[PDB]
Amino acid sequence: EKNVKEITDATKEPYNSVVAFVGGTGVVVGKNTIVTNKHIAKSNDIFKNRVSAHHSSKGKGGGNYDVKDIVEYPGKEDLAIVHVHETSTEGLNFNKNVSYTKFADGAKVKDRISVIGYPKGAQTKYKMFESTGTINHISGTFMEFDAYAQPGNSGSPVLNSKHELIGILYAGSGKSEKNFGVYFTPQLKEFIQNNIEK
Repeated sequence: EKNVKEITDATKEPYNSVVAFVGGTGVVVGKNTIVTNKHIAKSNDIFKNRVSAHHSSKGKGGGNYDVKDIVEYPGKEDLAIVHVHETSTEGLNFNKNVSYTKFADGAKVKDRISVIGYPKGAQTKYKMFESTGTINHISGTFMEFDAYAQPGNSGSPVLNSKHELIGILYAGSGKSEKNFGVYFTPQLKEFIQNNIEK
């Protein structure tokens, strides 16, 4: 499917749970806590760059926050928890500027979904886009779906028709409307929830 539209004002739910990292996307799931791919969290710990809360071309900025630490999922699944320092260098409070996305507790093949993130962010001044499609396959912690996705979408939340979080994108395929995600099973949900700051 190729139905991709810019979210010009991402201060509204659920767009204000989406965050931009230099080369990808993450989603806020609880107090000071973001989910994204492993390499996005990791390569960010080399330059120690900030994460921007819901950057969009027209929306009031949500702040740019420093990373406190990362917790990688132990398994091979491409999932990492990123904790941020609650107060930005500009005195903005992360929790006042984002929302926490709720879990879907799974999905089904043929479900209609949205992938929201920053495709080609370094070429667009980090415009947020939502891309719609359908879940084509679910197995274990793997899912495939056909929403158009590009470089910049790794870590993007995949949402259901009620704006709840099913998983996150981790990869495309070939030369992309056949894209792969981490599908959140109870085990991955429990991993995430156990690692939200109290």
